[PDB]
Amino acid sequence: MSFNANLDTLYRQVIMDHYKNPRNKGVLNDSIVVDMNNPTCGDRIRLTMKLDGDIVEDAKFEGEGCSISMASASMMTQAIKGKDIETALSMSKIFSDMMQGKEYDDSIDLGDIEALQGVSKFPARIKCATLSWKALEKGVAKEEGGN
Ligand SMILES: [Zn+2]
Repeated sequence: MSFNANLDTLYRQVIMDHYKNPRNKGVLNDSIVVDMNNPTCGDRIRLTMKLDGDIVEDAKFEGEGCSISMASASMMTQAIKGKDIETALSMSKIFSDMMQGKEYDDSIDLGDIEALQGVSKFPARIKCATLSWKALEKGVAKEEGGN
């Protein structure tokens, strides 16, 4: 293949959207503080959220590293910042469920999901993919517990 918008144009939009809103790397000490490093690649994402009730009030992502990691976290935490715990647990319940079923999203909203899965498989990109993946699922947990 010469040109394919499979991942290139996808993360292109992911980082460009992140540039239209130039905010990244922050720390909110309140309720949940979960950071995830990739000491091989240099990525470091400190996910500091504030869930004040049964929702998500805010989230600060101190994400450093490469193009995908700091961007994906910012994108998924933006959706989380505007969600609840039920909706977050559901999003991750289906997020993991996709891997058992085949390929499907209840909302069809696979913008980051298809980007994160793209790098998920390359030996060098898998640890940056699992980085954002495991860090987000670890923040508020997933499904109804995960464990
Ligand atoms: Zn990295």
